[PDB]
Amino acid sequence: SFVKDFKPQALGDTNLFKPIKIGNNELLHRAVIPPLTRMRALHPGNIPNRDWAVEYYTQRAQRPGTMIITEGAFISPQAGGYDNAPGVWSEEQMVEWTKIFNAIHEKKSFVWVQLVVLGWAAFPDNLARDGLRYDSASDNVFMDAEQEAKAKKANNPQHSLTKDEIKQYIKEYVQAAKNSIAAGADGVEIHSANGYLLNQFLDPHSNTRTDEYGGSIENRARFTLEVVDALVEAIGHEKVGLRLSPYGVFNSMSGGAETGIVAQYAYVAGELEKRAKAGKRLAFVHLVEPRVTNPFLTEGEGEYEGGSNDFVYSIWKGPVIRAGNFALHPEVVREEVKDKRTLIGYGRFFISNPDLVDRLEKGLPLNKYDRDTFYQMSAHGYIDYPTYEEALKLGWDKK
Amino acid sequence: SFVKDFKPQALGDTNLFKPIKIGNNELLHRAVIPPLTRMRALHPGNIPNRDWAVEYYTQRAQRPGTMIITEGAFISPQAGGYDNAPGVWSEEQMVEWTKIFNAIHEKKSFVWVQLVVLGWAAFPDNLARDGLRYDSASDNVFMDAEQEAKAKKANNPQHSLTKDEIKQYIKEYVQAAKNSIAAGADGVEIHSANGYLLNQFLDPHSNTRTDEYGGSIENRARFTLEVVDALVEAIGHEKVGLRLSPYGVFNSMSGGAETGIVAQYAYVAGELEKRAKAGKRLAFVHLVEPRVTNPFLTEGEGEYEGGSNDFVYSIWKGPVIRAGNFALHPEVVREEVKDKRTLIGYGRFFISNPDLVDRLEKGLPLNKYDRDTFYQMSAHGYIDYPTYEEALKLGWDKK
Ligand SMILES: Cc1cc2nc3c(=O)[nH]c(=O)nc-3n(C[C@H](O)[C@H](O)[C@H](O)COP(=O)(O)O)c2cc1C
Ligand SMILES: Cc1cc2nc3c(=O)[nH]c(=O)nc-3n(C[C@H](O)[C@H](O)[C@H](O)COP(=O)(O)O)c2cc1C
Ligand SMILES: C=C(C)c1ccc(C)c(O)c1
Ligand SMILES: C=C(C)c1ccc(C)c(O)c1
Ligand SMILES: [Cl-]
Ligand SMILES: [Cl-]
Ligand SMILES: [Cl-]
Ligand SMILES: [Cl-]
Ligand SMILES: [Mg+2]
Ligand SMILES: [Mg+2]
Ligand SMILES: [Mg+2]
Ligand SMILES: [Mg+2]
Ligand SMILES: [Mg+2]
Ligand SMILES: [Mg+2]
Ligand code: NA
Ligand code: NA
Ligand code: NA
Ligand code: NA
Ligand code: NA
Ligand code: NA
Ligand code: NA
Ligand code: NA
Ligand code: NA
Ligand code: NA
Repeated sequence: SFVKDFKPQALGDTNLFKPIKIGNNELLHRAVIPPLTRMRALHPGNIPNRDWAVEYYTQRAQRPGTMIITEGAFISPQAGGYDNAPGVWSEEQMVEWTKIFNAIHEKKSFVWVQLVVLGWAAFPDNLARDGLRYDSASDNVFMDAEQEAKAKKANNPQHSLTKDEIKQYIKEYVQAAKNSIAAGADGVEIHSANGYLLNQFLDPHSNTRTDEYGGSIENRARFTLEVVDALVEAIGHEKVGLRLSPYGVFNSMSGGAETGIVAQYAYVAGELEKRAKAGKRLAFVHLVEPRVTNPFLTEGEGEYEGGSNDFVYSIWKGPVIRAGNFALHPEVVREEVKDKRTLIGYGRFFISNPDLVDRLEKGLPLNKYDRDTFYQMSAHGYIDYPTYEEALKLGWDKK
Repeated sequence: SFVKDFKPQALGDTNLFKPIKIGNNELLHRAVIPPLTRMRALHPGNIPNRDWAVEYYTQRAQRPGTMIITEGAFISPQAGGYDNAPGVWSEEQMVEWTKIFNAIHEKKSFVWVQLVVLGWAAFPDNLARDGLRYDSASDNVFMDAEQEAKAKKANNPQHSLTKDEIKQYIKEYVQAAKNSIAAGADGVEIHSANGYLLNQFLDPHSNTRTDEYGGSIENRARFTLEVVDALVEAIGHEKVGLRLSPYGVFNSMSGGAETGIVAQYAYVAGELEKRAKAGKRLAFVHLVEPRVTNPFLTEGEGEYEGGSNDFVYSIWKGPVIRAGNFALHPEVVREEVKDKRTLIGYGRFFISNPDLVDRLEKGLPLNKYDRDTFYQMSAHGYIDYPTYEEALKLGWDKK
């Protein structure tokens, strides 16, 4: 069915429908597919789904000139810990990714691989089964009691990374980025958001280190910036973006309760701008808005009203993608896209609307999403959401 | 004469005319007199002007419930270096300040002493004459070539403060604050803006130190925060405010060209909010806007459009005074005061309009200021600017 109480607005008369260049890619509109984990990859080997993933991405690439950021992809076995999320370290994985990228490109759209390291969000028992550590910034603060207990039960207590192990992750980011580009991707996004490993280093709650990787703003940002620099060197700044969620609380990050949080993220933005002014400007910065501090809460819940991401625009002067509860709020989008370097990521409603871009242009009703199939091993709730035309044929205008 | 091309707007229907409590003081409106050095103090001894200062402040206190921040006042001889700016270290000074404070209070208005240490902005030859150092954060970067040369010619080269000398300034801030309160002031403002000593520590251009007072965001903020903490302890948080100018370039500060500048100031704001949440909230934060990066340039010049002070509001949750080119822009004030904890400082047009508050309420023409008498040893351009009534009697409506 369509979302019942929603009053759509046509956004075709706004900058959402003006072309913009992101990295090497000439986008034809500014509605971006943010990274969306869907848990259809198959075990063993974290293989992108051989039956359905091509169709899923093909459907969502249908509007020419769309920027798609993939579901998060693990850079190595040690970076993972969810059996049904994909990786980008192995030949078999890349066989499937190549098909996905080719399909997106045949639709005249673009694809950026999000590179993920889970840290304390991983399942410690999966990691123990596979002979892998359970990693984070620190060893004395935990995501939650259940994770701590699971790690102990698995004889795999949370481990604070050594400098050597940080370097090994950096090597894996580099190789994952190379693999992604060689397989045909347009670029990569470094996931430094939503409470995963890099965010665990950024945040003073999760990072109690006293070496060069913690204990100050510069130190907490060090790992993120080393990854940025390593990827810029390996594949070029025009092929690299960075995702941040300053106000996020998902995965036990601090959000606005931490009075130093804006400074921490302002420092990162400033360091990116310094690199840009020195000739190496990242393709984009992607921000999760305080509109959505936890993306598993229904739209309108978990909204933080005590902060804005606007500060980033005073500092970073390149493209900015903003995501969080924008599908149901075209009136907010209309205002934000008056800024000529702002793009809008639409997550949950791109899950349910393969033709979302047309719907945004034309002010059409939106398909309701089914949260129960966000993570499910099924084509249902993955590739069977209808286009607007298909929904009319199903009678959804009368449901 | 009145400003010729100005189209006034009555602001009586805005929050500019709603009462607000700042520290211990119940303000009746939100038009603040920011600190304005006028150079009428007499030498020797940096004595507030015995003939005219009471009248100057009495005139500008005329609207009941006005918050006045004094001209900058030196905390000690070593903190000074301009012969005609006042101090707050000596009995003779305080005799004159007591008369000023009493006069302001008789008009049912309030007075906060701005506490100043000049650093590299001081005149090194005046300091040498008096047996005093020429101080800054560093010894290898200078305000400008003329200052560097004057210091060398005076056998008083710029000196990088020792930790002991920083502590001595802190002792002087404490005693100056005590003196101010004992003489009847309502509070003090710590000047950490406009390129004076504390700002010289905040800014990475002027602060090349490698000890605990430089080399990182936390370290550059250390001296400012030590002064805050010392004054809060001495006289109470309700009697202390802090002035900052994130985007200022006056006195050779970096402004927005420094990509880390927002982070530096976000850190300070965050540390103030942390103290507030722990029970010691400063009375206010006073910000100079990027509207005026140098207050000796005509309104509209030196405007930085690449940044906003709005970030501070995501971090610090108390009152905020904003200053910079607001008198000529009631349309901007009307928007900013929609925020219910925002006050507006009016500098140059309070020099020329003793009854500015009435003029703002009622949308009256403004007296043009005379920059040539901003710093002059004269009653002219100090105490002889007319009220609106007086200006009408002079025929200024027909000039
Ligand atoms: C099912 C689901 C999976 C997600 N997976 C990822 C991910 O792999 N990487 C990521 O950075 N964010 C991920 N997110 C967060 C989204 O990219 C997005 O920031 C969030 O859903 C807010 O946007 P929305 O309100 O448009 O959905 C996910 C969100 C959902 C609901
Ligand atoms: C003559 C003059 C003297 C000033 N003296 C001081 C001072 O003692 N302390 C201070 O913090 N700012 C001082 N300022 C800066 C003002 O407080 C204010 O921030 C600036 O003039 C911008 O506001 P305006 O456009 O309303 O004048 C001075 C400015 C002027 C023009
Ligand atoms: C890579 C995965 C599993 C993922 C899931 C959800 C979110 C919000 C995310 O950032 C990442
Ligand atoms: C204390 C003095 C001399 C002063 C003068 C001008 C400005 C802008 C300031 O901040 C301070
Ligand atoms: Cl619904
Ligand atoms: Cl799993
Ligand atoms: Cl004029
Ligand atoms: Cl002088
Ligand atoms: Mg251990
Ligand atoms: Mg906005
Ligand atoms: Mg169902
Ligand atoms: Mg020397
Ligand atoms: Mg504003
Ligand atoms: Mg003259
Ligand atoms: Na419409
Ligand atoms: Na099938
Ligand atoms: Na802005
Ligand atoms: Na789950
Ligand atoms: Na269905
Ligand atoms: Na009017
Ligand atoms: Na006289
Ligand atoms: Na705000
Ligand atoms: Na002068
Ligand atoms: Na005159």
